[PDB]
Amino acid sequence: HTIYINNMNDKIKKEELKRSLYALFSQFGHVVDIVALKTMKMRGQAFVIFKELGSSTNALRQLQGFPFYGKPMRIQYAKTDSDIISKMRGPDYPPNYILFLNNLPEETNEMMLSMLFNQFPGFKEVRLVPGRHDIAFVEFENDGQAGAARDALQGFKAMKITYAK
Amino acid sequence: VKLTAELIEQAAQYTNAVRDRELDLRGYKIPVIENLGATLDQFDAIDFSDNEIRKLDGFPLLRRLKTLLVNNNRICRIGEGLDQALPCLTELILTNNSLVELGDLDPLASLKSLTYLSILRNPVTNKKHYRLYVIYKVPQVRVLDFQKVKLKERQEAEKMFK
Amino acid sequence: DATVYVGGLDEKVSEPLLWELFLQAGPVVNTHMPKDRVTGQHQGYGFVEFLSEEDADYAIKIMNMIKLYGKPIRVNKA
Amino acid sequence: GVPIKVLHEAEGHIVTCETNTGEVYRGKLIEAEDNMNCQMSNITVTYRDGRVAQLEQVYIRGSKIRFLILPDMLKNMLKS
Amino acid sequence: SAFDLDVVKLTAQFVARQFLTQLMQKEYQFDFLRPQHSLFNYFTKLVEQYTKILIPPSKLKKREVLDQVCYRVEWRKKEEEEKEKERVAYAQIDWHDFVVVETV
Amino acid sequence: KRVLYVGGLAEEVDDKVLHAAFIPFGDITDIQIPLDYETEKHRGFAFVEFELAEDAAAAIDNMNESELFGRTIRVNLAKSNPQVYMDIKIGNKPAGRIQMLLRSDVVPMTAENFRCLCTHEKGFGFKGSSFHRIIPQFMCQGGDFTNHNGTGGKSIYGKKFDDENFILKHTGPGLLSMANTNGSQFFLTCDKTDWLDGKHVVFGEVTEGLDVLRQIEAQGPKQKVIIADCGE
Amino acid sequence: ETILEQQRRYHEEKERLMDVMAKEMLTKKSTLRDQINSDHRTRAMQDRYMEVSGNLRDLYDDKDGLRAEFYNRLKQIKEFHRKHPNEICVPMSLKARENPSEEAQNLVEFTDEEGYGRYLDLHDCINLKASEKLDYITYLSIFDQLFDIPKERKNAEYKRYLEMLLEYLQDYTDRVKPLQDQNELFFEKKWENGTFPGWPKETSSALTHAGAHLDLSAFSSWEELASLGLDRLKSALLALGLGGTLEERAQRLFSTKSLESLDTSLFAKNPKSKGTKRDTERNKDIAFLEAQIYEYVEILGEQRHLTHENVQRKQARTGEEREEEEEEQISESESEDEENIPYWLYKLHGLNINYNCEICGNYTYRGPKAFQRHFAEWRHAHGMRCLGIPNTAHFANVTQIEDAVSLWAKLKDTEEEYEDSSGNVVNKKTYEDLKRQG
Amino acid sequence: TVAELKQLVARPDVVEMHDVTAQDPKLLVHLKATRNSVPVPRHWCFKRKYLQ
RNA sequence: GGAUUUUUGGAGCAGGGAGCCACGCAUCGACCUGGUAUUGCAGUACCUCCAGGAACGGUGC
Repeated sequence: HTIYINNMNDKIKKEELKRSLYALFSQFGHVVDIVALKTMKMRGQAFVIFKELGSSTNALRQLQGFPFYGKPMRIQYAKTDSDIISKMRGPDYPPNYILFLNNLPEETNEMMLSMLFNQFPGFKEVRLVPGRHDIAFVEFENDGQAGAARDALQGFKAMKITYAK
Repeated sequence: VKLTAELIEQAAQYTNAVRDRELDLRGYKIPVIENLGATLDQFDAIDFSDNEIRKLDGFPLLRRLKTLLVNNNRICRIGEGLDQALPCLTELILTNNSLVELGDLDPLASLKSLTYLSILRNPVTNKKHYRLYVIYKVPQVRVLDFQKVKLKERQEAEKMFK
Repeated sequence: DATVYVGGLDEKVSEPLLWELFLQAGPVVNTHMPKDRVTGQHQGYGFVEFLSEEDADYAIKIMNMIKLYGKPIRVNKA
Repeated sequence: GVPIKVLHEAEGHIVTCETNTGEVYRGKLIEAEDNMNCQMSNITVTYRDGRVAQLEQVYIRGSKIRFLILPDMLKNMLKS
Repeated sequence: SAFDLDVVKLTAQFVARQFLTQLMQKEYQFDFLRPQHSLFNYFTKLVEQYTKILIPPSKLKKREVLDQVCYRVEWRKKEEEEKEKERVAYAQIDWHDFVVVETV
Repeated sequence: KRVLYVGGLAEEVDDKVLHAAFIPFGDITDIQIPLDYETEKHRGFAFVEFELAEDAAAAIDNMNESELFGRTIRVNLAKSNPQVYMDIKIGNKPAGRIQMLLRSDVVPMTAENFRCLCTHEKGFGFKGSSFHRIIPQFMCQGGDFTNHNGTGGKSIYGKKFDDENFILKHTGPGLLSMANTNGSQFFLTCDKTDWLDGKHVVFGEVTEGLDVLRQIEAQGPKQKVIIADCGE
Repeated sequence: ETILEQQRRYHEEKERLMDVMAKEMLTKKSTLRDQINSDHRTRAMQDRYMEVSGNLRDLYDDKDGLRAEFYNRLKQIKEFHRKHPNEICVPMSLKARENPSEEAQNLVEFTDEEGYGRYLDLHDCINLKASEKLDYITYLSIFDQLFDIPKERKNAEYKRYLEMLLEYLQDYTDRVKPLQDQNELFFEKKWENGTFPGWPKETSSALTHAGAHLDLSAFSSWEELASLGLDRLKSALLALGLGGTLEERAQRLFSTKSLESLDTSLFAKNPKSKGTKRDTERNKDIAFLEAQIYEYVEILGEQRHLTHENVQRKQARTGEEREEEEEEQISESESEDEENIPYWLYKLHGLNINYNCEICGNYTYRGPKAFQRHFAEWRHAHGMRCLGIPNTAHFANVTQIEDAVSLWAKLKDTEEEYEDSSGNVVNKKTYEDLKRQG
Repeated sequence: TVAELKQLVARPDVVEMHDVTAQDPKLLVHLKATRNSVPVPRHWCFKRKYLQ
């Protein structure tokens, strides 16, 4: 639900950064909250939290490398769940980095899913090619990127992608 | 699905992430902005994202409204008396709408406090000199399309259009 | 709606074929089918109290399909 | 006091509060104590210079309140 | 129906000012042009309306509005009842209480 | 109001002669001539159905008491919103014709279903079916042409269709309303039946033959009441 | 955007509104009649209908039923006329597009909402028939404009002003009725026989407040008449006449300086003097307000009389009478504008003993046999089944909503052998998916 | 608690009003649901002495 | 029934001058130009450093 952004121009004052972040990311869904600090450790970064998960995936794919205050932002799925999400809401391998399932045909193909899977630096295994063109086996270096790809097309109007749980 | 006091009265109301009172009008398929009187001027900003509004017009006098998020609508024209109904409008997000001609952005010159403006994903964006035109005609803007309006651009926009 | 009024019946009918008859639809909890004492015979109209009201409104919908002795049976709310 | 009962009646409603220093706090009244101590939420504050801010949670001491504006929903204690 | 509406209203916009009679021969979308197609009628409306807008292209400076609405206002049940009575009585009299006089 | 009775027909008159004599008033949809199979000749009368009621009206005015094949003929009503008819037989005896207006303007799907069930143009309909439930001062119910007891029937759309609306109310006698889950069963009201408002879809009214409806009601069934013929 | 379409839609909406307020004027002619009558006494020229029509409440042949509602609809028509005036204002101020109309061909949508949503947006009458108010003015409430003592224009509440007046005269010799007697003064009396000295502070302040009240009341009670027209009329009468409008054959010409003048000559040469400059420069607002109080009270003579009457009545009531009357005014105020022994036996049997079921409305049951009968009931099963807890015996014990939720949670995989001999763990559907893949 | 006691049985329906007062419910729960055994007659808690 | 949320006080006092325009002192804060450092998965008094600018804002006398 939360995306981690880095490579941000740290000269922007904190309250202005957060307000532009809110504005920019509102186009994909309701942003619940934004965590951004200027400490040495955290400067140039921000966590953007969305109510809907599909919104986070769409944001990630569409704004990857978007010029913001002069620099191309780098977006990724956060490592952990945001405190606000955990409070609003209330297995050991999950989150997993291998999503195998089918329900994604229609002249779909391996260079197609390979470029969609390619979008992610995690691009490791891609199995979509028999007469099928409808069974997708995706091994993504890490679950942030597998989760990024999965969260990006998390409802391919409905495809079925099942992590190797 | 007309905008309504009844619609407005059951709408999610909350304090947003940037600490402002915001009203959630998103995703109702509203076509025309109307009946805002019923909000009673109690909101810092209104989220009108993902609707079908054609014209940014029809507002009552709203003294507290400072932020207008109007993402993914069909805005093709901006009303002429906007400063008279929204005096402190400071941030206007118009991403992914239908403004096509530079001249259609002219009514924003009258919003004296307008400081944050976003018109990305509008056809008008690809028009020659779009950025300089906005800077000269709406000088009160400090951040345009999430980029700082710089002095050199102001001067350059002073030459062209002088 | 818990109760219904039922008209147009033949005295060979009694409280039992009403019991059996309307519980075919849904159970009659309280049955009332007057026995007239003077001439010892029935006029043929009925009152039915059910478990709750839903039983009896479905009963309004379905209920007037019963035909007692080739003849028509009135069922309405009360 | 009669006014105090009417204040407790406004718990759960949106109210406006001015302090002794003239800061103006508008939002939902969560709890009102007998001494006028006020817990509120999702506030808009308007300072003496005119500027606004937003707060999630506040609590103001009764003594340091100048007044409160309550809904008109209450107006309809006419006995007294 | 947005498509149909839009094409009707557009061809109506142009038709309001020879371009359509040429379009038909140049280009089954405009099948409403023939009075056969039902929608045609509504078409005849729209055009008229547009034709009207061309009328006072002059400002309207209209008390008066009220007077007008009154005049528009200015511009059966009992009967039905009486008829009903008649039907009742006619149905309810002895047509066998004869007492004739002559014949034709 | 589209069907006309035509009597006083000479032996030489047949469906061709009738078509030619009445077509000047407007298009005709049907011409029926009852025959006596023992003689192979008609019985002196026929029914002519016009496409438009207005044309049927003009025909009545100009053809009644006119001459056809040397003799005087008799023409009159036999019994945009469709008008349909049912000829009713009670026991072994013809009772007459009920003419009904269907409110396609208010309830088009409901009106169209009943219209088709009168004409049989979808392959099934009301002809030969009965009024199986008749309650004096209330209503006469029919249209169960499959089971004949209130458990059957079917619409032109399938077993059942939605209640379109409840705009038309049960305000008095002589109204058509759907029994019900609409299929083919319907009733003709014999009084104001306002307790059914919002529960049954009203879709038409009797325009001629209220007296025939009263004859049906008189059997409330003591004798079989049959739709001997029907159409538009 | 083709202006033709916009101007069209405008003329169409205007038509719609005219049609609406015309339908209204139709159902209850009083709406217009009432209005028009008042208008008659403000703009003398106005032609008014035949009296017979007014009385019989008819416009042509049909006499309509007599109808708070009249006023309501009048304010609704007021906002309607506002909309109309706005639209009229903005209004006063091909292949290319047909090609773009091809955009997004594939939408499965029925579109019957342009003239229907407008026609509907401005028509009479809830689900079917509960509130006469149109969707346009659904949040219109008269009680927020009229107090209970005004009865939607029937009376004007002057008791309050009687209070303030007592505070002004610094005594109590003045009764409500004597106060009304004072008001009556308001073309010459209020000027030449003033209750107090017209240069008194308290007095001028009072007069201001009162004047304002009377005016707002006036326009409040007659929405349908053009307020601006009336205002301007009065203002022009004030400027052009109120020029020595008061003339006496003996004393000459009076000036609102509170002095007379022999002839018009000295009167004119006095309107430039330092005195009159001072006064007209200090007491202007008050003089004007006085004047307004005058003319507005004149226009409301019928209401003034009506109220004075009311006062005398209530005054001559008893206790019970006054109480019942108040009850009536109250009801009129808060009413819809459109109307539609075995003692030991019950202990032995176990009844009339206090008990409660939690799942049902925290309901109370007086007997244990009865509560045991609650377990099979319509409402009890509705709470269960609608709660998501299915209705069966299993649950025919516990009352509290919580525990049966965990109980209902307590209430509510094959191997298809792939060819590599590893698919003995593989599911049926999975191996079918590998059939489609194979 | 009569609530939670209903989670320990395959057929908790067997538990009734007075069952929670049993000296050993933690068993009787397991007996009353025994396969082929039959229920106790119901005429007690009715004070009518079994017939009228 | 004068000792922190009411009735026995924390109040009291201080701004004109110069030619419509402009202003003493002290403290704190963003803040604005350049340039420069950091590429770090968090829930926050603030947040790189270097030089220059403040006809900036708040508080007290």
